[PDB]
Amino acid sequence: FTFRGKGLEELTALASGSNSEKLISDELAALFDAKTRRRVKRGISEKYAKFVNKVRRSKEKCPAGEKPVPVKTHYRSMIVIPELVGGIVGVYNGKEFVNVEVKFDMIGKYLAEFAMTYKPTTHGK
Amino acid sequence: TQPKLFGKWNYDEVKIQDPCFQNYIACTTTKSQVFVPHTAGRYQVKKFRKTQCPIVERLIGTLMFHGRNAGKKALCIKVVKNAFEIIHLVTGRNPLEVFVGAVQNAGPREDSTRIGTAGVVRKQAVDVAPMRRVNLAIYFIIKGCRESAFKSMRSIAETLADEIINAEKNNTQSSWAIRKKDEIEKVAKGNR
Amino acid sequence: VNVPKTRKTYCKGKTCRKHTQHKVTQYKAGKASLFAQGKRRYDRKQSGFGGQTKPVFHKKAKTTKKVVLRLECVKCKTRAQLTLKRCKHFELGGE
Amino acid sequence: GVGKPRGIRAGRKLARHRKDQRWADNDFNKRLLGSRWRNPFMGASHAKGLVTEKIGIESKQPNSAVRKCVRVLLRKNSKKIAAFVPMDGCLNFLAENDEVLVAGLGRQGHAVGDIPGVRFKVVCVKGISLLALFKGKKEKR
Amino acid sequence: ITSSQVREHVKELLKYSNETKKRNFLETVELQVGLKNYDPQRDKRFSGSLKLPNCPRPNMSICIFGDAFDVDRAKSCGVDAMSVDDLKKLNKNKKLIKKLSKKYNAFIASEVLIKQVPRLLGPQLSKAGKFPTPVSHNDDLYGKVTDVRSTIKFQLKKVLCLAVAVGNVEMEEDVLVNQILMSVNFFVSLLKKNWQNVGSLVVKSSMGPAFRL
Amino acid sequence: TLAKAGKVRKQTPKVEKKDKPRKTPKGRSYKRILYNRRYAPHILATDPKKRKSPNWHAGKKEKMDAAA
Amino acid sequence: EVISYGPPNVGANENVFGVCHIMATWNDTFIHVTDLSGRETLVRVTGGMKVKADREESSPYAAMQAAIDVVNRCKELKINALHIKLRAKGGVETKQPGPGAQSALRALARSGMKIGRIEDVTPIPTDSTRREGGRRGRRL
RNA sequence: GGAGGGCAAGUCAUGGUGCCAGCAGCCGCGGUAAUUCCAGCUCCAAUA
RNA sequence: GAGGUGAAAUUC
RNA sequence: GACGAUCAGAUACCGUC
RNA sequence: CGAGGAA
RNA sequence: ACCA
RNA sequence: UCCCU
RNA sequence: GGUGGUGGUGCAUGGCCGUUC
RNA sequence: GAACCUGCGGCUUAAUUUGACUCAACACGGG
RNA sequence: GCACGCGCGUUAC
RNA sequence: CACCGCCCGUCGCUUGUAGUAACGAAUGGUCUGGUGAACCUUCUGGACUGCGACAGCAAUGUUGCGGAAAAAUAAGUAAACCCUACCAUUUGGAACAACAAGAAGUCGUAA
RNA sequence: GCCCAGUGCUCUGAAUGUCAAAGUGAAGAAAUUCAACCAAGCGCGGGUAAACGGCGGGAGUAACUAUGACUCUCUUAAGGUAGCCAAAUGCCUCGUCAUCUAAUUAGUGACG
RNA sequence: GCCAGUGAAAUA
RNA sequence: GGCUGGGGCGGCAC
RNA sequence: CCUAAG
RNA sequence: AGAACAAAAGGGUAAAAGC
RNA sequence: GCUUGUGGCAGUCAAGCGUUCAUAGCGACAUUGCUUUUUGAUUCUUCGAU
RNA sequence: GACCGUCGUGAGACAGGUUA
RNA sequence: GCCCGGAUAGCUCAGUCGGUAGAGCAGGGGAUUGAAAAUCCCCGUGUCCUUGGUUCGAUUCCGAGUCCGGGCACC
RNA sequence: GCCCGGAUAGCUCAGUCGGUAGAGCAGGGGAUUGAAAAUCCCCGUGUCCUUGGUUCGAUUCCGAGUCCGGGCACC
RNA sequence: GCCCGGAUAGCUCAGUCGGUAGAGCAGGGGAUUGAAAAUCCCCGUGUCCUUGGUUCGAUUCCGAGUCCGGGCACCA
Repeated sequence: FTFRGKGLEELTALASGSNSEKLISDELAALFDAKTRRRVKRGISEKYAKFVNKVRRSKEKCPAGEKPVPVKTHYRSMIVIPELVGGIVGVYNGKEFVNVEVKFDMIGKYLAEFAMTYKPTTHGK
Repeated sequence: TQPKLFGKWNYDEVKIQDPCFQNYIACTTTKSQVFVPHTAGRYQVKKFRKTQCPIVERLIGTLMFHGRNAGKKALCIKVVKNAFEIIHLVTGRNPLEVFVGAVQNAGPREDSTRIGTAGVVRKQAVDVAPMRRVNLAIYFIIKGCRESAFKSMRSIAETLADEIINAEKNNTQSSWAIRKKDEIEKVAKGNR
Repeated sequence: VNVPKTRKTYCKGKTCRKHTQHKVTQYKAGKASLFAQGKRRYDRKQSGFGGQTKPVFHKKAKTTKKVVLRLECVKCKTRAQLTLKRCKHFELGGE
Repeated sequence: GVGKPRGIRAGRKLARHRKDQRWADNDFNKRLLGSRWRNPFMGASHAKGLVTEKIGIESKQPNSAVRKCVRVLLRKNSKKIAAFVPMDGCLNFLAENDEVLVAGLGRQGHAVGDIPGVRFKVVCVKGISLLALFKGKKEKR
Repeated sequence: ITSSQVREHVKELLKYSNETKKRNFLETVELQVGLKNYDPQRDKRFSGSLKLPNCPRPNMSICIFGDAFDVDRAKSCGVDAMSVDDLKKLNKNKKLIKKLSKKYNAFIASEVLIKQVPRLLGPQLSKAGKFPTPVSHNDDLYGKVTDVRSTIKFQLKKVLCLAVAVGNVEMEEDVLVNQILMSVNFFVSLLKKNWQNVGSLVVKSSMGPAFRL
Repeated sequence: TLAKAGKVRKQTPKVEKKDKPRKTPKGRSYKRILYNRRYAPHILATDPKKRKSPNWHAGKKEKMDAAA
Repeated sequence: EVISYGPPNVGANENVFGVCHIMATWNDTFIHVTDLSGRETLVRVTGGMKVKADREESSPYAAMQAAIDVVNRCKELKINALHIKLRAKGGVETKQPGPGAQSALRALARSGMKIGRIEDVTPIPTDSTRREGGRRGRRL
């Protein structure tokens, strides 16, 4: 018997609301931390929008055979958007692309926070 | 008219009976009779200026000596004033005529010079000078105050007060100061 | 092996009979020298040379003497009565 | 006067003295004691021999190198000889058991500063001067 | 000094006087000693007369008390008081335990103390002159006060004290000094070793001294 | 070693010799030429302390022409 | 009062004489006092009786104490003047007085004592006998 | 038969080799820029 | 207490 | 040679015989 | 962490 | 540099 | 001040 | 066959700087 | 000695640029 | 980059 | 390349070397005691043969004389061989051992 | 050569502990039974082996390799010294290498 | 003296 | 002393 | 071996 | 009934023979 | 003197060797035996002669 | 009978070595 | 001739109550030096001697042969 | 084959009475040195051989065994 | 089997003719120190083996007990 943060649906209506213009409607704004709000309210890029749609096609076209088409990106600076949940995006770190299944919890958080950029240390001598 | 110390302590209330300390102390001079122990003087310049320092200025100096906590005479002049009030409220004597005695007593008259030859640590009999004697006396007195004064609600103006008193008495059980004063001579009387 | 000093071991004497707490020590030894008939005659050799007597004495012991329990009432007024516990080594009341 | 005696009648003395004090010379003491005849060549200038095997020897002190050498068996003498094969490829011509002609290196005694216990040079293979085998246009078998 | 001179304290000392002939009225002699000088507690006495034979000579108020019932244990006679509300404040110490146990004779009371007698009541009084002795304390302090009043014998307890007697005026010698000894028993000797345990003493009658040792 | 025999020579690139342009006179002639190239009066003429090395002409085409 | 033993003769103008022998080694020091015939010993104090450490069995200090210790004992013998015979294991040893030498005398003079004649009796030999060590002696 | 010195003659910015191959009468050359190795060139010496 | 050492130690 | 000591080691430089 | 060892 |  | 460096 | 090179030799070197001071 | 800071070594790492090593390396290459 | 080993320091009992 | 300099020995290791004395053998030479070919000489010996006289004129025959081969003989020169001693010149020999040289082997530190 | 602890021997020695007979004291009414002191001896101290006799054992421990003058050790007086051998002492042993033989469980020369 | 008595324990 | 695959040395089922 | 391991 | 009943081993013993 | 473990000696079965083949020549395992110059048990005969 | 080693205080004792 | 024993890389050498194969030196690639020794990381290289058995598998646990390697051999 | 003796930290060896376990050496980290030694401070270490049994508790006390050692086997 | 001595701090041991428990060393804390010693101050713990009686009390005095140490004498 488990639920999710603020209602995965309220947000799909919150984000794609009457004015589903800028990827992050001023609605989602009220939800994010100052740092994130800063960025969006400041100057977010458009590329971040065509990447958006790339996940879109991956989420539907794929049959319920739960086999999503990994979307590849270097946009580690992207802050997961509500509609970005469910898809598996391959994020570059330094060597290759990392495939991560987007859960409801990783929203408002930087897409980079999952693409481990370095292998911490094991030891011996 | 006569400028009393801290406004309430006649200087002429004391005299140096022993000839030793007569020139190695300050109570005696006209210039020494100060209201405040702060002179920002220029002692420590020639090689004996220290003498002309109003005995208590010296006490205050030797008193603000622990690192971080110290380096600010402003306050120290206080810790010494309160301590004088407190010494008075107990023996009601001219607290200079107390501190003074203490200075004369707490100064070791004998020390041992470490003279080692090829590993062996030998010592000899040495008679301690006057200037050195006073210096040691004060250094010692104060040295102790901090000893107890640490994690204690007892205050320096109190610790110090309680010290200057017994230091005058020669009370070998109540003066970290005179303890060494005796031991240094004793051990020294052994090495001699 | 833990005996208990005095314990009502019925007994008698008599001029008493019934029970009676008895302070019970174990038995000791006793010198003889120059009284014993054993001596009165066993003083010999016969006599410009000697030896001893057929039983004297190197045999082979047992490594376990015996408790000479010596129970003795005080009301019965008499008489220090001996008993015989056999098993060594051991000692009086512990316990 | 000095040690030597200056008498016209004492010639004999001086004479015997010189004949005596003269043994102190090695060059003298050397040839005088038929020493030359006892060496491996028996006085000789050169000696023929059969290659017992090509061995290599290490240079001494400040030098480090593999010297080419052949162990030879002298004919009438019949001794084991240590013989240094000269120039570059030289040892590549000396086949084991061939006939070789050997001579000494600078006064019979100390070997060239570099070599260790070698006292001889190899000049002929199957009776063919080495130099000849060393220069193409000359000879080879 | 347990020597021939005993009859010099007795025979030769039995008509000394200090005037003329020898008077015309009755006599009064004895033989001085003690009780045991122990400490009036642990061990110093038991039972058995000499005699001896006497009683008071002057007063007899001794010691007997404990509870509200110990007063009547000193009413039809005369003794000292231990009090009730004092054994928890002041019924013993020095001049206190004394009071009740410090008279002349000794003590003839009963017992009742508990955890208090190693330095107070029962304690501080022993060699002083009392510390719980044998006075058949069960029916009272009168019948056994035959060992605390008259007859006697010579109950010798507390601090020294005892008695003696044999004849009247003049008719004793070897049995005069040997009457003084006879005037001594469980006070001159007793059980395991007791033929002597002192240093000296005194004696006479009324004349003058006895043994000049 | 052993098989390491003549490692050097085997490794050396055989360069050829400049096929004599003309000839080298052998006889009083050679000794003559030498006499001329060095002890001829024009060289004993200039200082005997400042005359060149009989081989400074190490075969240097650049200094070869500068002299002649 | 006191029962002195010096002969029955006083007089603040009558000198008493005691011959004080003093041997000063580089290890130990001795101080002796005796009749002017030296056949009856009176006072005998050595540095050893004066300190704990075997190295100090010489010392200037040990000489003071052993010295002053004798003077006290001497006023009781009723003797005030002392003849000094100073030595130092002459034999075949450093014929030089030790250290506790000038120290001992000094102490006797200070603590009162009158000083008679003074001799040096370190036994110098005519010949000698193979000394301490040999050939090369104490090395290091 | 040589061209560092002794011992007459290269100050070639030559190619190969890299303490290896080898030189060297004795000093000493050689361990990646060798004046002594291998070889080219040019030189020197005695010259049938 | 000697003796002995820088100190001591077996030694007396 | 026997011993003390000194040394990381001392049958050595000191010391007792 | 309660004033800090050899340095 | 050590001495204080 | 020349011990230590 | 050049440009350019935070690529290699500080023991190939200038220049500069540290140390002996 | 303590916790942080910063440099050097080490060990990791795709990679952890490299110089420097007794004062005459290590908050020094203005790092 | 961290099991750790060094060296300036910052803050403090 | 300058005391973090030089440097010594034990043992070990690496690369090597066969000396002096003795003995063995080879060649040559000498001594000792014997065996002794051959030949000069010697005393023999006398086939064969020359002469003279006698048996016949002759072949032949007897004897006297002379030369004379083989054989045999003694003393001698003395080859070779053997034995007994000694000299000279060469050459030989081994595991372990030994010697030689070298080093930032190993342990210490002598100088 | 080194061992005096062991067993023996042997010296004035040890400030002290045993140690018999007579002799002494104490106690009983004595018989008798308790006492204290008490020669030697003992035990304590020293010397003593051309006196009896003795004379160890395991760990580590580089400059292929095995190796011990090295040190570590636990240890009883001392821990086999010169010298000397398969020897008339050596177990395995017919020891291993030579040497003498056609051939050697013999000889001899070596080596520990 | 003792009924008073303290102290480490009272005597003529 | 004894018991003992005969006695013995050994072991104790003395 | 058990004063209780009677 | 695998525990416990001093102690060897076996018997025995459960409202007990154990606690 | 028994007995024969242990010794020695033969024997059956045939998996194996024997390069191709079990037996020419040998044979693991397993199993039946003979032997009384080993040795071991045993104590019968003989210390009141071997 | 007599050496030695080795065990034993001794007497002797060695399936040790040596000789008549 | 019977009684134990080792067989393992280029040569000398260890293995839970099997299941995996190792240092050392040779050795080539480095780090290091001025270059080199020394030293420190790395490479590599094999039925762990041939047979038969035991097991899921044996280099190892078994059984025999095998080579070289210490202890036993008229009277 | 019989009778003995051990085993404890990485090594050489102490200790216990049934409760605890140690030392020296090694070693790890700093300090002195220009750098190594030496030396100076700091530090960590134990199935007390495996094994069942007793006991409330075993390195320790019994019973069995493995290993490494030494000692007998005579007539 | 008798006859002497002891039992004390962790160690080795003093110790009223009944009133206190003390050395020396170890151990520890500190100054000093190239290293280690030696130095130099300051501490740490006690049924005084156990059980009773003498005494106001007792390490002490006496009896008894256990233990260890000494000694001396026999042993069929």
